[PDB]
Amino acid sequence: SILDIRQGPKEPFRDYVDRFYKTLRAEQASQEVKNWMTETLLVQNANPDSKTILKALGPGATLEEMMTACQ
Amino acid sequence: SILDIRQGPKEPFRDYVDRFYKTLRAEQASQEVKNWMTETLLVQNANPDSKTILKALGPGATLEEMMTACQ
Repeated sequence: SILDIRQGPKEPFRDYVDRFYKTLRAEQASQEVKNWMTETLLVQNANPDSKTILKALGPGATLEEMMTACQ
Repeated sequence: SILDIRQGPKEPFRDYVDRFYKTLRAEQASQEVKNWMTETLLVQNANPDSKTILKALGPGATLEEMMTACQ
């Protein structure tokens, strides 16, 4: 379900996120996965604007820096 | 290191894979991650030929079916 969770185009970054995790609460993902997923895919599965941005923000970003960056 | 592990273009699928995991042996990823990563990214981080194929093969694929498909 998650790899197919790719970011809707007129979608605020927040919502893309709110989906993303509610998804993962479906697949009972460990906290250990929940992090790993963040640093990797949440990025690649986003819309070219916010992906370029999140590529640049770099890994190591807390989710706040990530959302902050994507307003 | 891994999100940046994207599939070299004249690269046999096997090698893209051999990198992928040797990477992950770097970041000591749980077996739990090692799987999750497979179903998600190893796909998206591949070259349009083998990505189309792996998108179609579907999740649930054992790595053999995946390599098999990508010869």
